[PDB]
Amino acid sequence: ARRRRAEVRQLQPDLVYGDVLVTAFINKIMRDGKKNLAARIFYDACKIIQEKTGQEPLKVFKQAVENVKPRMEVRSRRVGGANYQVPMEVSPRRQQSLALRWLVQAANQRPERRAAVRIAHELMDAAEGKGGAVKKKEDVERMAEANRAYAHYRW
Amino acid sequence: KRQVASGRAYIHASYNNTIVTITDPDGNPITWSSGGVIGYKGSRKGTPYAAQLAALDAAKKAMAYGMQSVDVIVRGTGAGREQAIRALQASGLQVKSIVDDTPVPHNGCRPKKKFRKAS
Amino acid sequence: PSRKAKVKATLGEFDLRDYRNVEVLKRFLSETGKILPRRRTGLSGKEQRILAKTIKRARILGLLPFTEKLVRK
RNA sequence: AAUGCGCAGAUACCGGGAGGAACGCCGAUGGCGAAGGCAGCCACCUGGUCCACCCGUGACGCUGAGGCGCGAAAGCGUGGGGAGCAAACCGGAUUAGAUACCCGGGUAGUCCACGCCCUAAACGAUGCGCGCUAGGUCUCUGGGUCUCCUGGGGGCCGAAGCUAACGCGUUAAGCGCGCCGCCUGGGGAGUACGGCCGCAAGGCUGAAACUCAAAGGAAUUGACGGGGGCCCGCACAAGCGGUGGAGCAUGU
Ligand SMILES: [Mg+2]
Ligand SMILES: [Mg+2]
Ligand SMILES: [Mg+2]
Ligand SMILES: [Mg+2]
Ligand SMILES: [Mg+2]
Ligand SMILES: [Mg+2]
Ligand SMILES: [Mg+2]
Ligand SMILES: [Mg+2]
Ligand SMILES: [Mg+2]
Ligand SMILES: [Mg+2]
Ligand SMILES: [Mg+2]
Ligand SMILES: [Mg+2]
Ligand SMILES: [Mg+2]
Ligand SMILES: [Mg+2]
Ligand SMILES: [Mg+2]
Ligand SMILES: [Mg+2]
Ligand SMILES: [Mg+2]
Ligand SMILES: [Mg+2]
Ligand SMILES: [Mg+2]
Ligand SMILES: [Mg+2]
Ligand SMILES: [Mg+2]
Ligand SMILES: [Mg+2]
Ligand SMILES: [Mg+2]
Ligand SMILES: [Mg+2]
Ligand SMILES: [Mg+2]
Ligand SMILES: [Mg+2]
Ligand SMILES: [Mg+2]
Ligand SMILES: [Mg+2]
Ligand SMILES: [Mg+2]
Ligand SMILES: [Mg+2]
Ligand SMILES: [Mg+2]
Ligand SMILES: [Mg+2]
Ligand SMILES: [Mg+2]
Ligand SMILES: [Mg+2]
Ligand SMILES: [Mg+2]
Ligand SMILES: [Mg+2]
Ligand SMILES: [Mg+2]
Ligand SMILES: [Mg+2]
Ligand SMILES: [Mg+2]
Ligand SMILES: [Mg+2]
Repeated sequence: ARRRRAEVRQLQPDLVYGDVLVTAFINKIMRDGKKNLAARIFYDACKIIQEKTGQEPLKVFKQAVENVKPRMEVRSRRVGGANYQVPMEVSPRRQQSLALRWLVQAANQRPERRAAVRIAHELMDAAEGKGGAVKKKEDVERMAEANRAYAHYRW
Repeated sequence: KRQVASGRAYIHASYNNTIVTITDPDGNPITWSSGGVIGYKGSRKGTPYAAQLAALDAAKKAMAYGMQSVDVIVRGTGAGREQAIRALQASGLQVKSIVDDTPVPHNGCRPKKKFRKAS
Repeated sequence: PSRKAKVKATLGEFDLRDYRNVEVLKRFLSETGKILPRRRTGLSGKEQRILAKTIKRARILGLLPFTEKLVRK
């Protein structure tokens, strides 16, 4: 993107909750373009959360994703010798991208055999504040504000 | 243990470190801190954060003598010279005033080759 | 831009060789004890050259300073 | 980063003292001097120079081989001084190496007196003097009826003209006269020899054999730059999948 500022491509709202954020999460779950199998997994998870929590599924998802969004991160940059991890805010666009991505990544690290079970338990663990997805977020934040001795390199 | 209330904060800024010295109303130091006193060993000492820490450290060690207000005095140009000032303005320690007193020669000693370059 | 007030305008009449008129020579120095440039003093090549020699005499007499601490920041 | 320095307490801070060297701002957008060169302030001694008046002498002028004096820095001798700085040198680091660049130390020296040395990109790379040839503009300094004018100096742009070009242009690289100095393809060579000078280091003067078809100046178009400015490409970054491991297919 040397010329255009690049415009975010809005996606079709959810075919259930109608939430656009929901579709996004489904795309991350999707691999080899098997959208059906993808959605068939996410919704299968919403069912697994309704019996585990008396609260509706969308309430959980929203919470989870939010807990997993990093406020700050470091981005390498040569300044005059070696490389320097410079801390700096994360734009809302990126916080979302990362949360969802990490969610799906930690999700497929869990031992549970059924995919849907992995996403479900992982979303729940996320809203609860636990779970490896929230760890990455914590570790990334712990990463910056741990290099504040370079935060004056905004970039 | 002498309850001084008010005194002086000296910020010695340079491109390698920032050292802060809190003194009593007439020059004598009470407590001091620096980029090294706070763990930064290498060149992190020159960084502005080290300055901010060094200042905060200096102020806290001062409150221990019931220090409320202080007159700041900066010497040097290095980084963190400004964070050091701001740090003291956020350290509960009332910054009574700020004065720059960097020593400058009226052309005396021949500087090191490093500080001569194109004169 | 860079439009201040001229030192000469603010003053009325004065002898540039009077190295004892502190009250008036003071007007020719900065917040610091430095001798003001010509863009500030409004004096002329010749006058500025005499002022300089006068401010320096008063300094040796301890009437004018060589340098003061900058207060602010 | 390390050497180094610090608990025989450093760094940072306040007070007092010793000493040496340099002289902030003003400062230039400048000034003075024949050049080298010369800037804190005060006094003394002393050189040059510009202007007004146009009063005196009355061609007394210009130039200048040789001579003589002056001559940045480094360097030399004798004596003194010695903060800071710093050839050498002693260490640390970098690196393939590092007899360097960076860092910590450091002697001569840098400073003063006296004596010597006499060189420089000692440059405006532009000997001195005089006369003559549009102007514009900024500036330092003096006189004036002080818009603006008139003299001396410092810059810039430009008439005519000049110039290989770049450029020069009343501060001529223009148009002319006078006198001096100097050049005569490159390398060998600022070398050898000789002479003169110097305590020395060396300086001045300055070849030959041999050897090359060039050496060279300005400008032009390119290409290039670990030069600058602006701008693109899945170029990087962001991201998703993969190659590099395995078996096998196939090309080498
Ligand atoms: Mg002890
Ligand atoms: Mg000290
Ligand atoms: Mg002292
Ligand atoms: Mg001594
Ligand atoms: Mg001259
Ligand atoms: Mg010169
Ligand atoms: Mg005179
Ligand atoms: Mg007459
Ligand atoms: Mg007669
Ligand atoms: Mg002569
Ligand atoms: Mg003659
Ligand atoms: Mg000499
Ligand atoms: Mg010398
Ligand atoms: Mg000597
Ligand atoms: Mg000696
Ligand atoms: Mg001695
Ligand atoms: Mg040294
Ligand atoms: Mg050294
Ligand atoms: Mg001498
Ligand atoms: Mg010559
Ligand atoms: Mg006049
Ligand atoms: Mg003129
Ligand atoms: Mg000049
Ligand atoms: Mg012409
Ligand atoms: Mg022409
Ligand atoms: Mg011209
Ligand atoms: Mg002529
Ligand atoms: Mg010619
Ligand atoms: Mg000759
Ligand atoms: Mg020859
Ligand atoms: Mg020679
Ligand atoms: Mg000879
Ligand atoms: Mg001899
Ligand atoms: Mg020949
Ligand atoms: Mg050429
Ligand atoms: Mg494309
Ligand atoms: Mg990439
Ligand atoms: Mg990848
Ligand atoms: Mg393979
Ligand atoms: Mg092959």
